[PDB]
Amino acid sequence: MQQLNPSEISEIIKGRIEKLDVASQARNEGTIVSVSDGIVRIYGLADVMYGEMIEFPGGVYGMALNLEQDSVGAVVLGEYQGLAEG
Amino acid sequence: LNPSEISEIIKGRIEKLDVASQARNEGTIVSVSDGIVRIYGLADVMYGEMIEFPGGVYGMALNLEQDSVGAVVLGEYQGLAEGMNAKCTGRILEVPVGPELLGRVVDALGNPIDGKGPIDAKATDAVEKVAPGVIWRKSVDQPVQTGYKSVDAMIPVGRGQRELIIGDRQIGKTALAVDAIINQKDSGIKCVYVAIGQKQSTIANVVRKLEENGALANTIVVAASASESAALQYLAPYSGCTMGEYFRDRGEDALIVYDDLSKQAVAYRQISLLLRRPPGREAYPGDVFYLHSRLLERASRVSEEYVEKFTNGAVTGKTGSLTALPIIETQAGDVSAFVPTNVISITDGQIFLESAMFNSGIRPAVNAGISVSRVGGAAQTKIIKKLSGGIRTALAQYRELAAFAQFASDLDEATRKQLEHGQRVTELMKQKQYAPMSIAEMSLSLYAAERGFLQDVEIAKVGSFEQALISYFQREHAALLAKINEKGDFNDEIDAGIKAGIEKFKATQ
Amino acid sequence: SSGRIVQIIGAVIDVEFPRDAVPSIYEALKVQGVETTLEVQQQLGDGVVRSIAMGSTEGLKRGLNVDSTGAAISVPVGKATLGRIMDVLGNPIDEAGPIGEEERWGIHREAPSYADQAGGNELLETGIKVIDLVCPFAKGGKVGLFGGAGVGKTVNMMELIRNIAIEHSGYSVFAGVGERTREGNDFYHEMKDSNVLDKVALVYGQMNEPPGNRLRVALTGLTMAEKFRDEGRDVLLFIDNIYRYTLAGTEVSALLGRMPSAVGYQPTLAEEMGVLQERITSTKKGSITSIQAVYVPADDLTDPSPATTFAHLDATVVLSRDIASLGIYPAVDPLDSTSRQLDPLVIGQDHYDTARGVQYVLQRYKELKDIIAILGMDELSEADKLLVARARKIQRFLSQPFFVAEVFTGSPGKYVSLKDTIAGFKGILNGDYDHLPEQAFYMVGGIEEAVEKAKK
Amino acid sequence: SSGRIVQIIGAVIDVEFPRDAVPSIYEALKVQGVETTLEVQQQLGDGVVRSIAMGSTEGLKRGLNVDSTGAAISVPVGKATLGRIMDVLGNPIDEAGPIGEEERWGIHREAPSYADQAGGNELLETGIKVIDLVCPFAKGGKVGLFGGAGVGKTVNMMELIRNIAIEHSGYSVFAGVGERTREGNDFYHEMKDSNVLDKVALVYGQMNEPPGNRLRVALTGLTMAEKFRDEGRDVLLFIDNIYRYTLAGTEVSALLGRMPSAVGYQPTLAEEMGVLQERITSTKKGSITSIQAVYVPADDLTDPSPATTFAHLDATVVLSRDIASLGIYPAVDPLDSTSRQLDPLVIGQDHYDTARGVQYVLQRYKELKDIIAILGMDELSEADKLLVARARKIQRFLSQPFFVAEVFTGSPGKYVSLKDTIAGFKGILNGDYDHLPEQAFYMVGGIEEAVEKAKK
Amino acid sequence: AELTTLARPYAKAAFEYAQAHQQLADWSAALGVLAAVSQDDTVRQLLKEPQLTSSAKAQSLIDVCGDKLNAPAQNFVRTVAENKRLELLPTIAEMYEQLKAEQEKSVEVEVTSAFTLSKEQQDKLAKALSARLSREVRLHASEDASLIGGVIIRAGDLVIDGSVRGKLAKLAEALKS
Amino acid sequence: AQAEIEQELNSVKDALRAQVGALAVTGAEKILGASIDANAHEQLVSKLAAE
Amino acid sequence: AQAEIEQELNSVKDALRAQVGALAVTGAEKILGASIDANAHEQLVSKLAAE
Ligand SMILES: Nc1ncnc2c1ncn2[C@@H]1O[C@H](COP(=O)(O)OP(=O)(O)OP(=O)(O)O)[C@@H](O)[C@H]1O
Ligand SMILES: Nc1ncnc2c1ncn2[C@@H]1O[C@H](COP(=O)(O)OP(=O)(O)O)[C@@H](O)[C@H]1O
Ligand SMILES: Nc1ncnc2c1ncn2[C@@H]1O[C@H](COP(=O)(O)OP(=O)(O)O)[C@@H](O)[C@H]1O
Ligand SMILES: [Mg+2]
Ligand SMILES: [Mg+2]
Ligand SMILES: [Mg+2]
Repeated sequence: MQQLNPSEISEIIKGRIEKLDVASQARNEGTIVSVSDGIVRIYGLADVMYGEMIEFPGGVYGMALNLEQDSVGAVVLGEYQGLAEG
Repeated sequence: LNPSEISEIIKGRIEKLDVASQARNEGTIVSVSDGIVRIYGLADVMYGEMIEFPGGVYGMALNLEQDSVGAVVLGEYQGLAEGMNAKCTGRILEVPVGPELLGRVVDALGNPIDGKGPIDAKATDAVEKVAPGVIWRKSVDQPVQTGYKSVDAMIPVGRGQRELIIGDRQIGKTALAVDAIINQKDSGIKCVYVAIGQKQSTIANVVRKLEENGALANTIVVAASASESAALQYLAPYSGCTMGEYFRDRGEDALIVYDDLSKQAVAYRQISLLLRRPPGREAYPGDVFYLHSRLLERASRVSEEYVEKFTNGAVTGKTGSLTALPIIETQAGDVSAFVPTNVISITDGQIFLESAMFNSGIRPAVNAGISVSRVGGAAQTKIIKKLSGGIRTALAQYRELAAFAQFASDLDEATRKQLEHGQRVTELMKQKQYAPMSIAEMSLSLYAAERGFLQDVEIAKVGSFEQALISYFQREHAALLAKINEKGDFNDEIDAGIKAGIEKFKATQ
Repeated sequence: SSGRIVQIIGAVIDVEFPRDAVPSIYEALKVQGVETTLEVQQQLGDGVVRSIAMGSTEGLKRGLNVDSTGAAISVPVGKATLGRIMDVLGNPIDEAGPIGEEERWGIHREAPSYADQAGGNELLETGIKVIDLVCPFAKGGKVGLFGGAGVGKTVNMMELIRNIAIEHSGYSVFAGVGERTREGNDFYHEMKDSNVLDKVALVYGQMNEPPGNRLRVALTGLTMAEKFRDEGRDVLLFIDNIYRYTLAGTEVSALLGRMPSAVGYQPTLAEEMGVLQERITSTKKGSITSIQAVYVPADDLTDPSPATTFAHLDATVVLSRDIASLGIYPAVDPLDSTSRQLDPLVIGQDHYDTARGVQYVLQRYKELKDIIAILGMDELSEADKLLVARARKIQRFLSQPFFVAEVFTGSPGKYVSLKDTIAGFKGILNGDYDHLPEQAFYMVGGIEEAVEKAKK
Repeated sequence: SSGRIVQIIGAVIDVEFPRDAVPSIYEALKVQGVETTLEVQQQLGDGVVRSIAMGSTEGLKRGLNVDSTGAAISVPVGKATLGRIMDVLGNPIDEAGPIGEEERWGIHREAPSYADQAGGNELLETGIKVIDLVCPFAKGGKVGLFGGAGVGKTVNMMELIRNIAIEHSGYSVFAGVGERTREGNDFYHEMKDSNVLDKVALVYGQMNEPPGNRLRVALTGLTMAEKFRDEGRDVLLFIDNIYRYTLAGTEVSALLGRMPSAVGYQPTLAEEMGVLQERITSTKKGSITSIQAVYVPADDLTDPSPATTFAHLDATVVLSRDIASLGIYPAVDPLDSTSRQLDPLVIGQDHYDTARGVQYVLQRYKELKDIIAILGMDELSEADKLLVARARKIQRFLSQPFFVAEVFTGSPGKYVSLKDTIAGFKGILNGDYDHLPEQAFYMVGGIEEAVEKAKK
Repeated sequence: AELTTLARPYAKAAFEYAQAHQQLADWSAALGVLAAVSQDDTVRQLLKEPQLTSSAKAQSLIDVCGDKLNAPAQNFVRTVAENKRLELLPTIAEMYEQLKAEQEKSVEVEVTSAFTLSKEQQDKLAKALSARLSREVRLHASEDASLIGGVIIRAGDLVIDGSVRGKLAKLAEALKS
Repeated sequence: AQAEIEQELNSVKDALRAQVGALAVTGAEKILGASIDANAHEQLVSKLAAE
Repeated sequence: AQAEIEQELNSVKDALRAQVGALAVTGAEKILGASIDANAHEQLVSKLAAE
């Protein structure tokens, strides 16, 4: 019926087989799931606030704009082409 | 009705049967909807590859999704069902090619539909191909006579040019392209007529008119009528293009007419929406521009080195060409529509037909202000190039002058001279259907106008003066017309010869 | 075997069958407890098929058993259909008992081949001045009457059924696709009282009907006409409104899971039209002369349905609301209407030049409309004034009282021959009637009656 | 490491790679066996990347292995590129063998910083009357030739190349983007026959080529121009159609999974245009003078693509279909066209007053044109009648036969100078030529020839 | 979207975990039990209820399987239920077996003939197929009277038809075309 | 006229050929359905095993 | 010409009616991939009676 959500990827599902409650252990940290057109989708960051700033590797910063039920949609405050999955 | 001949014809198929085993890649039909078939298991299917279904039905692979293959049926799909096996042929869509197709009516796959027997062609070629690159082409510098003085003088077409015929419904778009095909029966240029989404009785009437004018023996007719699968209507222009390209690649010249690219775009929009691809500007697919640009860039002129390389030295010192005459229909003159905007941006020029001029009795109905040719004088013979220089822009300025000076009081000699001349050239550009003119006939008509001989003639008598003059020169000056018709050459001897004949005509007729 | 209803959404129903017994596309199915008929449109996979109901779906539920019939909707054909009224499924709806049928034909067929086509050009006189002048019809050809709501299509057609039946001696087939039930009753009793009924086959699927009926009635009537054509006869096929076949397709398209095209139309609009239109043709066996009414949505001739229909016809008659507003009937527009028979090689130079002369005068008058509205007629040149006066007379002489329009006003109907039509317009173009008053040409049949009307 | 093709839909291809080995955005990939390259547009997650093919997809199959190259599309740069024809991937598309490359640069780059921007205002003479009068160009600036279909964009670009590129002593780059393959061949042979080819780098991507090629050819030509600029050179960059870069993004946008914006354009229209246009600039290191032709869909300058383009240019030249429809060439509109250099503090008061004088006369004539057509010329004031005559003469004196247009015009080509242009227009404005006929100013280079044409 | 598109993340995750811990046979039995158990008429209904939470549906399926699910297999079911994918369990097992077979260089080949063929013929076909494919071949031989004579081999998407029926069909198409 | 006669004549040959081919296929099926048995399979399965 | 076609048609019709057996056995022989005469002539005389 419904299409695959951003959290339904094998690296994430494989982590939940080991530790059921792997998420919510570090509510301030998440992992990049996909990157496209200046928009980054992240799994985690359970305690991010709407409009808060997100820190990525290499001194790059983003802003949280879509706090969906399964993932966070963030927009980059600079160049996005250097960011990658994982 | 000779017996035993049929037995050996059947024995030729039985004796040559492929009795050995074959290794094939296969799938199973999952769903059958609106000419679209979905299949599971075709791992090695390539994009655009032919799929073989039970009972000799064929399809084409267009969606290669991760878990399914979306195929379109190249004929009637209602006989297909869930669970049927789908097979894979390691071949791209191909059609028969060669001179054996001349004087025949065929479907979008090259099957004969005229009932005149089989086509003994000795060569097949791929329907989808890439046009020859920049270094292999040559500039356009040879003419393509349509037989109409308004087109051949103001909007010339050269060998390898692409000229759009555009207007609204029922104003002579097919009549202009069919007369251009009829005029090539003695030119040495092969013809192709592609009918897309037309009713079969309209196609049969065009073929009857080609036959009645002696032009059918030099023409290939490709038909994809209104009841045929949207896939066949979408593929027909590419099949016809491939049949025309056979002559181009071998150092010969060809002409192709696409009677409705707007109907090909509607067939492609149907397939794309049924495949669930996201729509664009008017529900049309995102790549509707590329649909026509990929087709129209094949029409070109190729250099001697390209022909020499293609034929492995069998043909030398000769260029080859494919000229195209695409047709487009507009709704109430609206050119802002997505498809017309795209095609107008690809061709080397356009011929705009106007309903107001057509209702006003100007029957070729060519709007000289909006119509234009980007090859210009390079596409004309010496005589027509000199006698037609500036006529298009002079008529464009006359139409404006006639509207500006319409209710104003009497103006100067410069204004009266321009207005009186524009009225005569406007009446001269009128021509009847199925009545083409040679280089010499068009030349006499152009000379009598631009050299001032029509200044004493009444507007209501210009048609009678032209017909009588041509009839006079054909009787008293046949050797001069034969000299002009050899190559369309011009010099002081021919200029003086025409002058003496027109003076003698007016002073005695 | 048999299946089970799995889903119901309006007129569209999904049925699940065993994997080894899935029914074919266009196959007819019957619901066990109500005998409602369903037509299969597509196979969805997993033994599930999608179908359109040929009746009302009110009272149906999930889990009901469905029987596959092994064939498409089959209707009675031949002599037994003459003087009888039938529905979309071929059942009699005239209370006159069962049809004495010898055979039945499936409603789905391929069009005749390219080699089977006929090259007929024989002129058909209608007795209507504007049609015979600028829209000449031909035997075995197709005619379309284009027009918005209340412009004259059903009246201008019924006048053609009355006038064409004078010279025609064969059979006729009438298909009522999505129009008024009262007009089907009026037409049936008119022919029954006139004793014309024994040579006409009648099929109906009017506005009161569900989408499945309105979508397939056109095919049922055409299947009866194809039987008579294939017997070697010359028959007339009348379609009450061909646009309703396309519209019934639009109501169901989103339910069939298809993405919409421009202005909400089905993506299959041109194919659905071509599959029906190509069967309506004359062949080397026999001929079908067909007249079809084409509705124009909100008076827009550029709308996708009317725009796609023009290419399927030999003669196009375009009715106008602006012309009907002036009082002129039939409200045909000479500048928008046209025919394949309007050729010097088909009708001769005298007719061709008269028709071309009328169009030139009417076109020039249309160009002056804005100037005449602002500055009045008195500012025009001496040449334009004479042309406008002749244009006004031509425009009025195109009007004609019909024998079916007598109830509306009281005036008796007129039949005008092609000879009288050409003579009248040629005289007005030459200037032979420049002295008669403009109102003498309005509603008078032949040109001599304009001379008698001017005496008052 | 290597990945495998997982999906193919049109020009867009998805490739899967190990999760520890996903290729970067804009990274180039190579298909095994088949001669095709892919560009990563997006990283979809779970090791899959979405890419656009840089070649046709007809031979491609699912499951073909693909190799990650570790970098973006890299093209040859420097002196070795001069006198050569190349494709999007930098391969030679001429029969002259391999390029003598010493360095390769990736086609994706950041624009020069705010601190690196140049500030020059050195006027550039073009030899074209209208352009030199109302649209003065400057060295190191950006020029745009706006116009619809068939109004002169390529012809004016060819005249500008002749009057600037040939005489110039630096390097040039010509990029044919979505151009007709015939125009690229015609231009190559002209550069070859003129002995100019040794100064030009030619990059071609015509309309016969896949969407991935037309989406990146502009970046290839610009990468070659940036290498020359960064060496301290003054460079010329010509682009036959910048609209085709935007269009290739619209053709592929929906299959890249992006929702459409207004008029069906990609949502990234302004950023995709800004990322390209900000690199085409003159810096403190070296200069780029650029002339771009801008296609205007259906002649409507308000369409999102043309409308977003004006803000990126210093000089805006607008070509009008209504002027071209009157036989007047070059078909430039003096009222809509403009340049940042048209300032008395940059050029001079005499030039500026002449330009504003011409514009004033033509602007006033635009409101009188519609009046004369309904009520006539004789009703206007003594000052208006005289002004209208000067406006019609000015409108004709804007015309000039070009050397590259001799095949269309028949007459020879004329080069006119800035002072000659100023003097001619001041003469018509002051009334020094009121006695000459209107037809004497049509197609005649400088003012002297108009005085001579009046005698013929 | 196909069920294979949607079940791929779960089957690939289950396979990569089962492979890394050397539990391929235990998970084949566990997923075989869950795929079988989730298809039961009473469990299929319980999994469709709108009032139960994802954790409740998952615990119910874990309690029913019990012994057959080690702690990792139980953690997987709670994840499949949290994402509301319990209807995909039959498809999840199937993709897991395909990754396993391709890893184990194994191929299951279906074979059909008009009537029974000897072990000598089966072993001759098996060595030929294993030499061609470079994989272990498991011939699932069977009979089909629809063949007039000969045999048909189906090695996944690859088919080799040597039957008399295929030759009659080639002739029928050759004569009609 | 004359061309149309040959157009009709060859169409008749093809209409007859279409019936002769269907009968020849039907005949071949019945011959093979009686001539083939276990003594033939050992000459077909063995043949395929070499291909 | 239509009358000549109708008059000549029965001459070929009875000839193809005789050839069906040869076409059927030759078609079966190719498909079998071995000589069929020893298991086909008794089939021809028994099956041709139905064609
Ligand atoms: N030169 C001409 N002189 C007189 N009549 C002409 C001329 N050219 C075309 N016509 C007539 O005008 C009509 C034009 O029909 P044609 O089919 O060529 O137009 P079309 O634009 O292709 O129409 P359609 O949209 O149906 O395809 C025909 O009746 C034709 O005979
Ligand atoms: N002389 C007339 N006076 C008034 N109405 C007329 C006249 N002639 C024709 N009509 C109109 O003709 C119409 C016939 O059908 P029409 O409305 O045009 O087609 P449709 O109902 O099928 O869309 C009638 O509704 C009627 O109002
Ligand atoms: N300066 C000009 N002189 C003569 N003809 C011109 C001129 N400018 C435009 N044209 C006409 O328009 C065409 C050339 O314009 P082109 O560069 O092809 O337009 P586009 O903007 O569509 O690329 C030719 O048909 C030519 O006759
Ligand atoms: Mg036409
Ligand atoms: Mg009505
Ligand atoms: Mg160009």
